[PDB]
Amino acid sequence: GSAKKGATLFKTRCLQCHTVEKGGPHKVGPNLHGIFGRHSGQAEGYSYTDANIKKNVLWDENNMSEYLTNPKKYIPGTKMAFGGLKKEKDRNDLITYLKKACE
Amino acid sequence: TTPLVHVASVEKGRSYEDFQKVYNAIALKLREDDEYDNYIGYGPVLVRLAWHISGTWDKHDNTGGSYGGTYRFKKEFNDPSNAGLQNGFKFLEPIHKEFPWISSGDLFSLGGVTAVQEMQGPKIPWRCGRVDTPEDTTPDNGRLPDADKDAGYVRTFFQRLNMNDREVVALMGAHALGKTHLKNSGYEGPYGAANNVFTNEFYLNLLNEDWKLEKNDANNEQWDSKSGYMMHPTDYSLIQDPKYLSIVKEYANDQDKFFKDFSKAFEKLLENGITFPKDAPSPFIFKTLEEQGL
Ligand code: HEM
Ligand code: HEM
Repeated sequence: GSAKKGATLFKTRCLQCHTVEKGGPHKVGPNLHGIFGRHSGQAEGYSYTDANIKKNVLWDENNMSEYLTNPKKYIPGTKMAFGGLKKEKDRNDLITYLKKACE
Repeated sequence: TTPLVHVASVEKGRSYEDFQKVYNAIALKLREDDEYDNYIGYGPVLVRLAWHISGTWDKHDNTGGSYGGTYRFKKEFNDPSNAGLQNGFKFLEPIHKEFPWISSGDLFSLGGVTAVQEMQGPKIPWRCGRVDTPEDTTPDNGRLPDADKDAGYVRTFFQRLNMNDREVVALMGAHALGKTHLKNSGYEGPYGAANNVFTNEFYLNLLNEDWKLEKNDANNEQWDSKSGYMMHPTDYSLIQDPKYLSIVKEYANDQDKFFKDFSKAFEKLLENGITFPKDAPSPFIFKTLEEQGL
């Protein structure tokens, strides 16, 4: 994908909830640092929902595209109020941007 | 003297599936032009456009409203409180060419209903039969509310729209969608975290976040949050009033009731000033793109 347009998508459709850095801001959504192996959620006092905890799913490139295409369809009852990346070109542009900021 | 009676004549040879083709045309362009207003979409602006055309109604003489759809004329097109709605107009302009049979009143109203359902909001039944009227019936400027007012101004303005306290607090929950623009209305900042997703966050971040009355770059005073949110005075006044607060706290702890109450209030809002016969069909409930496999 394109890691430079993914910076634009994340700043406009994700930064008001999530911050991929090092701390734990947890504005509305949890932090997305080190999204390689987390399955359901993380243990940092962040009150998740019993929607994503059910049936742990490794955060891979192919399944997050399913999650960012339709969030509630992929996880029924998720608190993340997001419309969805209905396109696949910008879905590859964004996931390319996330994986580079998880070191 | 007698008041004006605006009878709703359904479009000649037009069934439910025909209006469903207009809904899909609107809903698809919402998905195509995804980068508008920094990837907010035309969703929020099409809701505000639908309300402003329905907000010029006056129950005392039955003037204004969404029936005539006189937004095509330059009089109410360049109102000082209507700046920024041109984007929703030119959004529906190619659609009105695709379906030249529909009335502008029905297009303007259907656009707002389409936006709420496509933004994961409650289903809003919708009727047809709005008719286009000439220019001499275009409402004058100033029939819309002011952003810098009080809860007393809120309740007094919505009596002219014939809506009680419960319907007002419901319709305000739609303001968690979109963003205020300095170049348009004199207030800057976004309303909520989900810019284009219909949720009850308007009631949550109003009661949970910390608000301070700050000053923006237009000398206007607005209520800003510690998380980046902001509302206008006419909004923040809802919690200054005890009767509104009892409804704000109800919609904040129970989203299901806020969704059911919004539909009836928002349908009533779009149907104000329209006299339907008994031969008129039941109000339509269109299918969203997601329910149609998209
Ligand atoms: C809030 C307004 C918001 C937006 C716009 C958004 C978009 C993107 N997210 Fe997300 N997210 C939340 C908020 C928002 N997100 C919330 C709340 C959650 C938690 C929901 C829950 O069930 O607890 C949330 C979750 C995620 C996840 C899953 C993380 C996990 O399971 O531990 C991911 C991967 C995620 C990322 C994104 C991206 C990318 C967005 C937009 C480009 N959010
Ligand atoms: C007294 C009540 C209200 C007042 C004074 C008011 C005023 C305003 C103002 C000043 C803006 C800024 C527009 C811009 O900067 O472009 C705005 C935006 C908006 N309004 Fe209202 N509003 C009220 C109620 C409502 C209601 C009842 C609805 C819907 C049912 C609504 C829908 C919207 C939406 C969706 C936006 C976002 C527009 C955008 O993002 O461009 N508002 N409102």
